[PDB]
Amino acid sequence: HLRAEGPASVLAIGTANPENILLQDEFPDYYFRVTKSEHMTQLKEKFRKICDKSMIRKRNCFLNEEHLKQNPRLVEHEMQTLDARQDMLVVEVPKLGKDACAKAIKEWGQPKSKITHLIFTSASTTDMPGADYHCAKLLGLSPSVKRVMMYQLGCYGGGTVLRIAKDIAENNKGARVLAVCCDIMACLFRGPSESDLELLVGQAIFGDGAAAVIVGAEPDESVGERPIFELVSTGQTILPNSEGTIGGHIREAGLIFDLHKDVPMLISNNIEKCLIEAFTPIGISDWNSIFWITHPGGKAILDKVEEKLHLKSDKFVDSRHVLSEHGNMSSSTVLFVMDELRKRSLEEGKSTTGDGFEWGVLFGFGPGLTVERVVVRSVPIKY
Amino acid sequence: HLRAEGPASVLAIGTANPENILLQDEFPDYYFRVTKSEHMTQLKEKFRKICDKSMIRKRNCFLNEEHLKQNPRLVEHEMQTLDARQDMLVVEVPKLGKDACAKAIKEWGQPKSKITHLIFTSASTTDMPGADYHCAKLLGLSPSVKRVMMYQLGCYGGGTVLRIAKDIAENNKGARVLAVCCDIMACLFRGPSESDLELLVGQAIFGDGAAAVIVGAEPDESVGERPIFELVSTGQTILPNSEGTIGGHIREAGLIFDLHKDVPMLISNNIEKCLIEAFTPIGISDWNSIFWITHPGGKAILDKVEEKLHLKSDKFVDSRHVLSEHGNMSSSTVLFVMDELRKRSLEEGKSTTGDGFEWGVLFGFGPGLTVERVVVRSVPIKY
Ligand SMILES: CC(C)(COP(=O)(O)OP(=O)(O)OC[C@H]1O[C@@H](n2cnc3c(N)ncnc32)[C@H](O)[C@@H]1OP(=O)(O)O)[C@@H](O)C(=O)NCCC(=O)NCCS
Ligand SMILES: CC(C)(COP(=O)(O)OP(=O)(O)OC[C@H]1O[C@@H](n2cnc3c(N)ncnc32)[C@H](O)[C@@H]1OP(=O)(O)O)[C@@H](O)C(=O)NCCC(=O)NCCS
Repeated sequence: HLRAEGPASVLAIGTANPENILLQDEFPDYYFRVTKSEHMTQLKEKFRKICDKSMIRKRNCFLNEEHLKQNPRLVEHEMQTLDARQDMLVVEVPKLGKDACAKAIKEWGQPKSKITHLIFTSASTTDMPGADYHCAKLLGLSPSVKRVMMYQLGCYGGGTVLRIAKDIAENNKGARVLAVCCDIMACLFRGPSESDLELLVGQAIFGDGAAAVIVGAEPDESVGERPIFELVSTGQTILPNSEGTIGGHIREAGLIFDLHKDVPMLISNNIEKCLIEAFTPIGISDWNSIFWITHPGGKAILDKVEEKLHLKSDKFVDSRHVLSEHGNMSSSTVLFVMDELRKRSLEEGKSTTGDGFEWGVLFGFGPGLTVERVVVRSVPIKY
Repeated sequence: HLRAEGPASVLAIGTANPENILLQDEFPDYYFRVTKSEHMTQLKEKFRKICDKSMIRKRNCFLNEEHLKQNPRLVEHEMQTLDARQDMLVVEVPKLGKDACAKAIKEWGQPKSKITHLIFTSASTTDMPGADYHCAKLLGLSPSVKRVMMYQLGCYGGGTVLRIAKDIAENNKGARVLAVCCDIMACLFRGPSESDLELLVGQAIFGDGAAAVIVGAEPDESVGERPIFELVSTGQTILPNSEGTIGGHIREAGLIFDLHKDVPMLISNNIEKCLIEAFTPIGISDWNSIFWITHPGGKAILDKVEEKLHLKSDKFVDSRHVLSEHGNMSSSTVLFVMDELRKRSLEEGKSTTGDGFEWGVLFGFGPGLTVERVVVRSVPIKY
């Protein structure tokens, strides 16, 4: 049985979003108008302060006002609407995922018949056959591509798809793994109630997007393959004292979510143990001596991690950039951060794809409370 | 990192079912009585013929008549009932899965802290955090167990979990993978309509169960590990001219399924291609010279494959026995077949765990139409 030699690497990254944009300056007034909730004057001003403090300036969003006029049940606080949401999302999720995959394939530059495996994750929908089947068909992949469908992971799933891809690519000589994440927030959009600030936090922060990577071991430079990041080691853990703090449920009313106020403190108070476990085998203890690829679940998670570890403000630039332009897109977000990091490193004349550092860490955070961790190495930029 | 040498093997198998039983000879009268549909006299007689031809003698079934009396919306033909089904199934799916896992761990005989990974599949429910999280908590696994949650695969998923486990176990020295499938048909139970035989076929065939395996490379005989089957090679394919023939959708009314009359012919007309691809590299062309571990999706699938390939009656003994005593339990069913094969081989004095044969094939069939294939080797039974 022929296995590969040496580590799996990310060979290409592609991203996509719906064309329609929500400008955050306009969002409190838009949301309270389309939901027929203008009478809630005090709640609207509380919501404006949440949106202003979020550090999100714009979001892409497939759902538009004409969808809401065609089905006004979607603007109610709680109404049976899953079937309408699914009718949209079982089509749009694989379509936007295929758009990200086509951009990754173009960068990679190899024939699409060389793709041996396809991993697909989304928390926005579920169906049989799944988004993996439709994405493969829209791309014209081999019917014998080996698929890994992972519905309903949530915000840690960008780390999960890299962890799954690493073992496949290393155990199978010649394997080339296409891994894609895609979410569309029409699954969870609904109108306000007078007391429910938890619902409003989600309505302010979640946005739409897809991101795809090609992963393989033994890159062949002679045909034009080029590694961007090496995948070194992985971990997945459940934080102590964290039950129920991040949740998401598929219900008759749509996707219903739970977000506890303690989430930023729980991440920040546990993240040093994750780093010690990952980096002691490599001989590293200085968290300012590595690059970071961090899921921006909210501005408070980034601010509290930076403060707890005394990180320099260089580490989170790409996480803050993606947050500002796209909001929280669930699993795909950390892959947008990876793309921005390597692109900015080249634009700024840095020595490696990881802002001039050799070693780095990737983190995703989501339901459990689960932390996905990947130790990564950059590649030199040769000029 | 340190990778393992040699092939991954199944080291232990455990199974579980709800205690409540449906006798098939009584099911036409039970179903039409509890769904308040006795006025459909001609439909009930057609259903009696379907149940008599199904070659299912009994099924285990968590849903009972007292559940139906407490919530009569569950016996309507089509009614908004997903929330009530999920409220039951988010609890009962990880519970029944844990029961199968505990039996596999007892056979294996090693500390549960040696489990490094947990794979979970179910088509009956979906939630965040998932059934994998709850099953790991109920078992008391390490919080750092690496989880692989796969919701909504369907009837091919017993093959899928083996395919995922193989690459994890081979690429990581010391890895021990717990892989579990679990389905509970309360997700799809509903009352009849005057015309709809497709719905009734599913009401006659689907039953409840869970099955778990432990998979690892480099078994250690000195501490009591013993391989049962070696996992040699894997494939996943989509059959030509099969779009739409097997489907399942999560809707306000529950799990809604599609089953086309052409399914048995499509499988039988394509299965030889699958065998030639799997076995030509090994030098094998005689399909009666290997053992078979086949998902019994319905009696007609088995009948048409046997006829097409001129298989001897020995090949489908265990598939037919599991169908008789349990019905179609979705992804877990093929792992019940694997357990029965190795237990019967010991009881009947055969020389290997695969009915005296060296080489074998495992098949799962489900939405796509997708076929999962695994080439396996038996191990000797020696004294
Ligand atoms: C939402 C956020 C951007 C607001 O920033 P901020 O205004 O500087 O922070 P504050 O803590 O002052 O929150 C503003 C208001 O929102 C409320 N709020 C914030 N998070 C909340 C939650 N999870 N549930 C309920 N209310 C919440 C606060 O109680 C406060 O209201 P009050 O002043 O009436 O008490 C910030 O709290 C954040 O980034 N949170 C993390 C979001 C998260 O968990 N993301 C993961 C998604 S899976
Ligand atoms: C259901 C089954 C056990 C019935 O066996 P049988 O009675 O010997 O087979 P028949 O083909 O004569 O079918 C009996 C009746 O069921 C009907 N029927 C069978 N499969 C059907 C389907 N998929 N949709 C609608 N009606 C169906 C037949 O049309 C026939 O009714 P009719 O005489 O009024 O036309 C058999 O057809 C079977 O095993 N089918 C495969 C099930 C399957 O696809 N499983 C995969 C699950 S994902």
